Amino acid sequence: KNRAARVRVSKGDKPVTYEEAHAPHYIAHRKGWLSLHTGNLDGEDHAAERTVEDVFLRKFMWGTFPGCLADQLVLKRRGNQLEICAVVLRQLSPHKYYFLVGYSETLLSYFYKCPVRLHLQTVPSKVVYKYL
Amino acid sequence: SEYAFRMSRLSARLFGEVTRPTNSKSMKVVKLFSELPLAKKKETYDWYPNHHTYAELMQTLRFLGLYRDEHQDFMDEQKRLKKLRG
Amino acid sequence: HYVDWRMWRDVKRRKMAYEYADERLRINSLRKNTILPKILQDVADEEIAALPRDSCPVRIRNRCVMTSRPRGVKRRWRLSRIVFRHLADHGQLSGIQRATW
Amino acid sequence: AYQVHGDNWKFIGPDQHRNFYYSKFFDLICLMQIDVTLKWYEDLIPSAYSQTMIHLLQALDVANRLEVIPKIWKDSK
Amino acid sequence: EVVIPKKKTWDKVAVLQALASTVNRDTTAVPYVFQDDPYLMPASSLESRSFLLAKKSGENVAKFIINSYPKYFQKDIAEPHIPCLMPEYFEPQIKDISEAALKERIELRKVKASVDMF
Amino acid sequence: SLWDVEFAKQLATVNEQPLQNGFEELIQWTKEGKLWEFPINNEAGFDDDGSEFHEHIFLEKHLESFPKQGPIRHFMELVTCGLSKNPYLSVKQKVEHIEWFRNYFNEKKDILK
Amino acid sequence: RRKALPPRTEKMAVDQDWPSVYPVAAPFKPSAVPLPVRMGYPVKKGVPMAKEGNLELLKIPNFLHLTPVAIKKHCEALKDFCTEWPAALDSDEKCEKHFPIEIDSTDYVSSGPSVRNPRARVVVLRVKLSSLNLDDHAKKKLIKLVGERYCKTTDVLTIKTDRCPLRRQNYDYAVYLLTVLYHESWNTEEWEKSK
Amino acid sequence: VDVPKDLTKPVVTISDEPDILYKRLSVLVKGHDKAVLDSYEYFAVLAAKELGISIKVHEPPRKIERFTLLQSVHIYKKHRVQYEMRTLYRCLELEHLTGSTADVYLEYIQRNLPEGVAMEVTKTQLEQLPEHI
Ligand SMILES: [Mg+2]
Repeated sequence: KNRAARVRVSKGDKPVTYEEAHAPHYIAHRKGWLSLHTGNLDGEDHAAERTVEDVFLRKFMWGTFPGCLADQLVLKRRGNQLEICAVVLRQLSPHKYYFLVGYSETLLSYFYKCPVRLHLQTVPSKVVYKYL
Repeated sequence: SEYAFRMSRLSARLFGEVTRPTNSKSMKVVKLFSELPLAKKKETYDWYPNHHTYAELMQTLRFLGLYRDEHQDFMDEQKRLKKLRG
Repeated sequence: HYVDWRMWRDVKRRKMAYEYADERLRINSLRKNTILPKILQDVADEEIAALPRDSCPVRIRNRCVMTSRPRGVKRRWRLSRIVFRHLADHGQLSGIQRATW
Repeated sequence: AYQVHGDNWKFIGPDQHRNFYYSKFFDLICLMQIDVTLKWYEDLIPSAYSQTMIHLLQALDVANRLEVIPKIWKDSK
Repeated sequence: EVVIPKKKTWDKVAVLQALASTVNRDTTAVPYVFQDDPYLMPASSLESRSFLLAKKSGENVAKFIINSYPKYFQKDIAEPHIPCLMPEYFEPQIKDISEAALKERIELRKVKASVDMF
Repeated sequence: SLWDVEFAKQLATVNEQPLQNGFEELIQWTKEGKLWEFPINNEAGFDDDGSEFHEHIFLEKHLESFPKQGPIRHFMELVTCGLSKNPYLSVKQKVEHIEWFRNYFNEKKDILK
Repeated sequence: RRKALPPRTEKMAVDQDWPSVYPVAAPFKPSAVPLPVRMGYPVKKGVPMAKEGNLELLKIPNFLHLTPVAIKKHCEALKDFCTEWPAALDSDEKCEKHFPIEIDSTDYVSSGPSVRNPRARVVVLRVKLSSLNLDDHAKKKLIKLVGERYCKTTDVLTIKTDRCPLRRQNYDYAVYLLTVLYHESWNTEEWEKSK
Repeated sequence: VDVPKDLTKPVVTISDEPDILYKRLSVLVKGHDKAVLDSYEYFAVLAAKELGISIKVHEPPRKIERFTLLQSVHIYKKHRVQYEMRTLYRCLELEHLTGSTADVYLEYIQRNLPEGVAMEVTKTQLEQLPEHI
């Protein structure tokens, strides 16, 4: 009996997402990686910094877009340029959405001394894979 | 052989290393001054970015009122409860 | 706002070792050299002995960054085994697969 | 209008001037067949932004192309 | 005897100018500054104005935070040092009439100039 | 000059307009230079002030104030060898190393044994 | 309260410039993409997740951009600028005759904010001595001096340069080293004559 | 209907210095997704053959590194967990390639990278002999 990044089977009243449902040993078999960089590859370096500041990015953006997201993020770092992809709901106003978009993008760029971009996908209700 | 000894001398003069003979305790000097010590290597200098910076920024931004930090919310809620209950 | 006072001490040790890195190597070479005078070797010996504490790179420890666990930490990622397993299961990091070979 | 239409598109600038320009442009194009006009329009509607639609409606009326007005109203809505 | 093609020199932006001139403007698509999803899709002139103005206001907020707390972003982690990304310094130095006068044209205000004339 | 700079900046503010292409965004990023410079030489900048390989390696000019026989000569030859072998630090740091060694054995010149 | 307009699927026509609507690399944006492509493990009596909430499609790298049409267009565009290789240089023996001295550097490219990496400094070079020295004493002297930098099976001498951090410094040092090596192999000594 | 009249072409200058002659552009792309690498190398070879240069393809072996961590926290030594980083190589070699062609091609490819990939360039160019020799 192992407990690792997996949801307990309940009576059947727990909507779950794809990755939130599937186990951590199918990350390559039936899932994709949340992040894509080369520090893990051989010969590269600074992978520790990559991971640490990626965790920081995830936490900061999760807490500066609270209650709107419904899934984990997608990182995409091509050379210099950084890209983040998110999914959110449409309860708040596009005014606030764009204001926070610009604010967060500027903060990330000024902090990392790096060109950054961020995209969001709107949803009326978070997509559920199964009822667990 | 003296011929090979002088060949090595010439090769050392050409490629930079010492022509004169030298012990291992003496080549310690050259290899130390070639290789950088861990004391100044970046792997030791920057073991991680500063929680000073991180926590100060996040606290200041909380005070701005943009990052709803659930963790400190729970913490100071329990703190209010404790100071109410004595 | 480091995790704990032991992390604080380790970071101070790293600071000292860095800001006296070159000089320590210089005098250590002056000590371990062989042909120079033994009196000079001893001079450099008491010099290193009088150098302050927390200045050597031997007292430092490659501790963890987040949970500050000294053991079970990989040099490359700098993370503890526990946090590494956590992120590997949650798929946070990139291009790591379970070795079901 | 076609004559007035390299990197000389920077001189538009403010949204107010861009609005006036596009409004008068589409108005002249409507009050000029109108198949090419509606082609240009259905091409630039997402990029582009009441009076213009009124001119469009009267142009479609004089054209007698009844089948087109529904889609235009649906796009405006 | 031997033929050799001659060398040429390009601007870093010229290649991308070529790549851009290669492709025409996107058809039936809002400006690139605006997002792509339909909910955030600005569907009117006034609301689009307000939207990109909110974005500019966020930019100004970023300027304010950086010039209020420069020490946080002081770290030059990026290998190429960029003053556009470095924090901004409108801080008068210690009392020094000559250096203060030289700094007048740097600070771009009027109270410093009144005090210096005084 | 200054008033022509005011004129130029206001002209630029008149020119600036919203882009409509990711290629235009890339053009802007390259304009400010934050976007990396292809081909990646890994050395666009950090030229070491036009230093030279012989300036790095040949320390014979920096070695003048001691004969060519003594143990100080031996040690400083080993030093210069290691310095030339090390690429990471530049001629500046090499010169500071040499100067500190000079100061060291000149303040401990009392022996010469 | 607010409601989102329907996607661009019905709006986009079958005749369409995909290289124009996707000039650069970008996310999948299913709302703009008309294709019903789905990806995901289907449940028994089920199917993969629809493109709307399909986030693993975003997880994976994206290649809708740079279609074959876009590639053809960009190649036809940039052929205006590409140059031609000399037709005289069409064989290894001919090109090594024209320019014997081979030299090659190398470096990685990786994602991240920083770009410097010390491996940029190392370079290597190669030259065959069968045609360059033009004499016997000097070549015997050179092959005696060099310890392992020679290869007589393929008959090419190869040497690396890594002592300098700068690529151009490595280059200049290698050139000067080869020059001084030739000038020092030219002459000889009495202890070398006595063997 | 909107069809631009004058397409802005960048300026170009053919300087007096002769262009450099690259002889082997041997690129080695390391990644994780074999399909991504296949698409990328197809893209590369297609662009190369449309620009009018020679090409060749071959796939070096897969390299894997695994290391064992403790499955549990406090005391369980028999029960461990394993991991593996798989790197896949793909090589592409180009011969007899002019310097400016190299410039344009490397700009194109370096802008057209995907995210989770590394790439090592090895450039071999022949040159004449010095004058001091
Ligand atoms: Mg078990």
